[PDB]
Amino acid sequence: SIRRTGVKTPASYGKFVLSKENAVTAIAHHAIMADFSQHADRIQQSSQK
Amino acid sequence: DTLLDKLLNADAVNTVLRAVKNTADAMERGLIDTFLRVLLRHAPPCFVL
Repeated sequence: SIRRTGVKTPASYGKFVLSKENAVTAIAHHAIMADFSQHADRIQQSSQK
Repeated sequence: DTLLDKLLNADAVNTVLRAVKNTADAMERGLIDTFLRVLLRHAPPCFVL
């Protein structure tokens, strides 16, 4: 049942980025909400999409 | 730099430059101060003069 097979694997690391917004957020009240502009477009759209 | 270092570094730069800039201000105003105080210590009053 054990079959030797080449499995695709990531050859690099993921990244966590701090936005222009998000640095001012972490300065302002010492927290980050991840994916902020992807929240804010939902804000100016209908909210919970 | 994932950009949160960059504000901190440029604020270190701004703090050092504003320190030297207000330092030159303090040097000029202290020159004003001690020049005025030397004129006070070398100026007799009008009822003497």
